[PDB]
Parts: sequence; structure tokens; C-alpha cells
Amino acid sequence: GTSKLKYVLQDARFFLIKSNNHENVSLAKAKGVWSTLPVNEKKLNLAFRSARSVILIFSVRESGKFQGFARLSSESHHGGSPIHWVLPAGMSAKMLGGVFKIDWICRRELPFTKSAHLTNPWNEHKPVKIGRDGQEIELECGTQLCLLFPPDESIDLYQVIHKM
Ligand SMILES: CC1(C)CO[C@@H](c2ccccc2Cl)CN1
Ligand SMILES: CC1(C)CO[C@H](c2ccccc2Cl)CN1
Repeated sequence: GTSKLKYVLQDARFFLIKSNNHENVSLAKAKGVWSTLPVNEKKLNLAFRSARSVILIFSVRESGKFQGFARLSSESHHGGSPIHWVLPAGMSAKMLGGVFKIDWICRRELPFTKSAHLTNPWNEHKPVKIGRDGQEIELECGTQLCLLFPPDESIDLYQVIHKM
């Protein structure tokens, strides 16, 4: 192992990402991309310039689990290869902001039952599973949450470390 993982997480910032469906998380895992609404896009762009690593921790609503976590490798950008997200009814892709490139650190699941001992000081000390899309997770809570995930032996953090 966990040493390179701990190195990547050092002095990182952490954000809870809530997806309405598994299909969008699968697309993010396959393509290394994420997009969010403009209020959260602005927060994440500020964070990306502010810290050595910005970590997104993903949870599909109603799943009772986190589906993994990833590190921002860029600020948001427009005009790239379009992403065939599952948009909610009535909503358009023009309501979205840019696309963030991300490097996955763990693609494994973690059930909320395993994180019940972790509370987030930035969300009223509620269990870390609770929070709106984009909620920041304080450093110690976010580090411990990431360390609870099963190790993802398919991932080599060597190339991630070199981007910092
Ligand atoms: C360094 C810091 C992020 C500062 O804020 C601390 C805190 C947050 C919310 C309520 C109480 C306290 Cl002590 C946690 N560590
Ligand atoms: C980018 C995505 C994974 C999919 O699209 C969602 C959306 C698009 C347009 C308006 C509202 C919403 Cl929620 C947000 N997350």
C-alpha cells in the first residue's frame, strides 16, 4: 503493498461523486473521463490547481456501495471526443461543462457497511457515505476511506506518481 497508494494520497483533496447509474461509472472506468455540472466543475478545477492530487470517490445512487476512486489528471476541457453518457430525461449534454481526464486508482467496490466508522467533518460529521455530489471529504477521513478498498492489482501507480 500500500506504500505507493499512500504516497499518491498524501496531502490530496477528496470529493464524493454520486452517479445516478452504473452505466456512467462504467464509461468513466473504460474511457478515463468524468463530467459534472458547472457548480462542481468550478470546484474541481480550483482543487486541481490547489493540491498535488485530487481524488474522486464514486458511488452509484441506491447501490449501497462505492465503485472505486480515481485521480484527476487534468482540468476540465471542451471539444474532445464526445462521451455517450446516460443523461437524465429532459436534460442535454450542453448543460454539462467540460471533460476531466482521470486515472483510476481502484476499480473495486466497497460496501457502505465497511465505512460506517468514518465520518466527514465537512458534512456535519455524517457518515462519509452521506453527501451530495461534489461534497469535499476531509483529508483524514478520505485517506482512511481509500485505504479500506480492496487492493486493485491490475493498476500500477508508477505512472500516476510521475504525473504529480
Ligand atoms: C485541519 C482540519 C481540516 C481543520 O478542521 C478540523 C475540524 C473540522 C470540522 C470540525 C472540527 C474540526 Cl477540529 C479538521 N482538521
Ligand atoms: C456527466 C454525467 C455522468 C451524465 O450527465 C449528467 C447530467 C447531464 C446534463 C444535465 C444534468 C445531468 Cl445530472 C451528469 N453526469
